[PDB]
Amino acid sequence: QVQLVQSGSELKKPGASVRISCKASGYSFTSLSMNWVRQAPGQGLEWMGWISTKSGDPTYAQAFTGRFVFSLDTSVNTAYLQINSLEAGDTAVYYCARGQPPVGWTFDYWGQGTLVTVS
Amino acid sequence: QSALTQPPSASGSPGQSVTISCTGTSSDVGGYNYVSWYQQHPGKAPKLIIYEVSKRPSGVPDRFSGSKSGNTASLTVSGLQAEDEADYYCSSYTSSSTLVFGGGTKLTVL
Repeated sequence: QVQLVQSGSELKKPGASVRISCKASGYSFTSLSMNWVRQAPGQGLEWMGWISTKSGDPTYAQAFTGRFVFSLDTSVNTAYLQINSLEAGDTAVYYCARGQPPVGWTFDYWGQGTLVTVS
Repeated sequence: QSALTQPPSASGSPGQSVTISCTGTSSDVGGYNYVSWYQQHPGKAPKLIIYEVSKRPSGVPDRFSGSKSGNTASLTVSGLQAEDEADYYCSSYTSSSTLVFGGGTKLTVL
């Protein structure tokens, strides 16, 4: 069974950094893309970009260029999202979402989400 | 202000059918068949319900269906049940090799 397990809730001050993890089980982590989606409280889903688990190359959405870093540790089947220079507007739930084969523009499995609260 | 336009809310009584629309442009919804629908109970992860306009993942009942006409996709939920009450989001591939979401529709079951 396919599953994405994310790390716990975070509470940070403005200017700090935060690293969120998304551990994949139930398939070959390196066979499918990993995408990142933000949802500010009460708002809709926003696509942050994706990371190729084939090569490690990250591709950021226009709105998420600069302070956001997608990375991988394939040896523990884990994708990471780090947010730098945290600001109040970053308070949100962040999801990882697997790209459904063959082209990965459908997200068939989603992590449970990680709340980040910036005080 | 999202790229795809959805009605903010929709309502129905149990057993009825409700349709939620998702209007994009020829650059996304109309230009490709990679339109998806996700069901989100608030505070839980989105769940894939429809992909590639009309395909259902295994385990999703046949009450959920999807279609498209021009630049507008549609998700239909027939035989409405109380557990269908949730937020529904559409998404689409774009000609810029990105994915865009709709603003979401709150579906209430009376």
